[PDB]
Amino acid sequence: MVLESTMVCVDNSEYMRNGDFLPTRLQAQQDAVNIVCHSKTRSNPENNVGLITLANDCEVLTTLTPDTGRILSKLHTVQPKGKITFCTGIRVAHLALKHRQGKNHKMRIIAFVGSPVEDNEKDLVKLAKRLKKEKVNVDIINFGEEEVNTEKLTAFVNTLNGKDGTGSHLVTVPPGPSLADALISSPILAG
Amino acid sequence: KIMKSEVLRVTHELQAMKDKIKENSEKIKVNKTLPYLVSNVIELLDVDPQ
Amino acid sequence: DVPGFLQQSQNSGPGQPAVWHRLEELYTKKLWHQLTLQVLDFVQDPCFAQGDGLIKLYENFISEFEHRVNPLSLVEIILHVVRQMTDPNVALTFLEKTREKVKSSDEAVILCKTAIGALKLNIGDLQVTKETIEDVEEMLNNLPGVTSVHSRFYDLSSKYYQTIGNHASYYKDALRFLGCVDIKDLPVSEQQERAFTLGLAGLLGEGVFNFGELLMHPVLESLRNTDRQWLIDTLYAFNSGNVERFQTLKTAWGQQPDLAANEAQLLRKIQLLCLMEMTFTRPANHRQLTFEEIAKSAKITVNEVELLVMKALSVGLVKGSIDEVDKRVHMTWVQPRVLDLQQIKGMKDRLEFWCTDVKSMEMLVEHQAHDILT
Amino acid sequence: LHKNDIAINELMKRYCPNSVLVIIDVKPKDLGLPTEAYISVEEVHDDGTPTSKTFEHVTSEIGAEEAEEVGVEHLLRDIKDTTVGTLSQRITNQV
Repeated sequence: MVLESTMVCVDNSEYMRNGDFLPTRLQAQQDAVNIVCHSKTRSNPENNVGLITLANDCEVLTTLTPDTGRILSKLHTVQPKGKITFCTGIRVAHLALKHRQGKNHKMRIIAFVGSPVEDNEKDLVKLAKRLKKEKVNVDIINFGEEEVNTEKLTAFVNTLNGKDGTGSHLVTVPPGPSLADALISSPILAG
Repeated sequence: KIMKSEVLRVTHELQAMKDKIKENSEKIKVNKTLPYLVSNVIELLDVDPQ
Repeated sequence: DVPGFLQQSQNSGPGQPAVWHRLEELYTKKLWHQLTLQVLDFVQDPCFAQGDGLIKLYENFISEFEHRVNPLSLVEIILHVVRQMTDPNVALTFLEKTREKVKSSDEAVILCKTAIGALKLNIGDLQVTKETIEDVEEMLNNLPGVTSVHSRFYDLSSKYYQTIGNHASYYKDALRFLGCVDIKDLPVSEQQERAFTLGLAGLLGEGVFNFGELLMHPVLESLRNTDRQWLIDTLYAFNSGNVERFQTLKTAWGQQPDLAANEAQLLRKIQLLCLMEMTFTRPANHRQLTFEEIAKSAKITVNEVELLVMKALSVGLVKGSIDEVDKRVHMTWVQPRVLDLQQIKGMKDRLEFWCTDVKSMEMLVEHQAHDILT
Repeated sequence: LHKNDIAINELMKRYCPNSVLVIIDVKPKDLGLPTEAYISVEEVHDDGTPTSKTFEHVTSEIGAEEAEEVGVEHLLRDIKDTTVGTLSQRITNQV
């Protein structure tokens, strides 16, 4: 089947409980993690899935393991503190990819971004140059917005996305009362 | 019901305890299998000065 | 009430629609965090305090049933409600209502009891307010040492410093206020009185012997350059030693209120500084001295030097016991506690001398000792 | 001692009890005792600085209870015991 590692980064800021969008969509994207981990489990149950947030003091909630039975429990107690942290959020997983058991598992990291990015374009091109340098599949998922959705993040992805053939895809969700599961399951990354 | 949403984590910890007691409770059968001899017991209360 | 809020929201004063445009846009967008930031922007602006009585109750209710944003903003805006209304009767029901409303998610009880005690620190009650202040400092001694809540605790120690009962605690918390300052963003025009009553409070502080901790930090000597140097001069003289009595006499009579009764105790405090400096000036070369230097530097008679050294031993900063027959002054361990540069250079001299002497003895003994014994 | 050690030690402060810290050397060229016990406790500072994690030096001793003394003594066969007298005293008094 498919031998690859899955890393998800979820936001724990207070920007995920606003009443305009879904009613505390944290549970909705939790169900998204549930359907992508159970979908990858149905495709290849040997894939390991890690859990970590993007707070100031990043903490590895669950080590990369195919057993999601305790991951379901670890998805709770999100500790809604902090706002956003991007640099050590990338470096806390993309550098931790070397601690996986199976060396044959490809590198794939996703992230749920629910807060505006605090890093300037220089950090976007330095981190994009680092990720394109080490050649890691990066899927950017941006939930919620305050300013325009993609102004510098467009060039961030275009400069970050190498190997145009069957490479990485960008997930941009527009506002709407519909669920996010079917909207993020539309690209080829899900399934 | 937002304050009562933390009970799920407690129930997950308790069912995790029920999932983890099977090993340390399982060694009871191999450690407490058979007393090989018989020994008389005489009760005598002692004092240490928990 | 959302369709019913547009009427009183749109209709406002002449300049209010400037913030009511983005306020109603963020209100229709239902962004509770941006709405909260706009509320803090409206309260932070110097409003006329005339037509805001409606938005205080409206945003009070919205902050009550929103149950999303940190209710500390509600604490601040309700401090502006009790500050604008000046009604302490309903303040207990409002703050208690916030206590009943705020669930057990974040430890905000320190700021809740801080606001309650702060509002109760008026002439109505003092003792129970001091007790609940001790409860505030007693509750949370954990890792969140942001010290901002403890800086408001320093404000409560200032309203407690309004009482002449205890001056020592305001200096102990005033060291924490000395160490918790981040930048000069807060008004310097207030820092004039902050350093004024901070210097006077440090002088009147009877729970400390040296003043070098206050003057040692560069933020106060850097924030006192604008102020008149009549206090910096007497703080440097009180720190580095008072060899004359004319300047300390003119500044001893310069501050008229509350300094007459404390003047004698301040003399009993500064009479030890000449002792610690006279015993730490000469580290070696016949440290033994006589009462002539004490009586000469303190312009006191020979009959009171025994009570002077008896008080010096009663304070506990010195352990000196003299086995003399004819009047002599032998001293012991003492702490400078402020600074000494000639003792830093002399520390390098005597330290390097000790090191090269130990090295000389090591090479001398080990030189032939290693060759004959190994 | 790097700055990140407060975050590394903070995990075992949350999950585990108060953790002791030991700094050693990668090369055994230091003549001093390689082990230094640093307790992870927060102390109040007089200058007014905010309360932070402080590593106070706790004294340590290197001893073996029953078997490691025998194993070390057999594996070395070069070190000497206490041997009060001339050599063990004069070596300390020289070096």
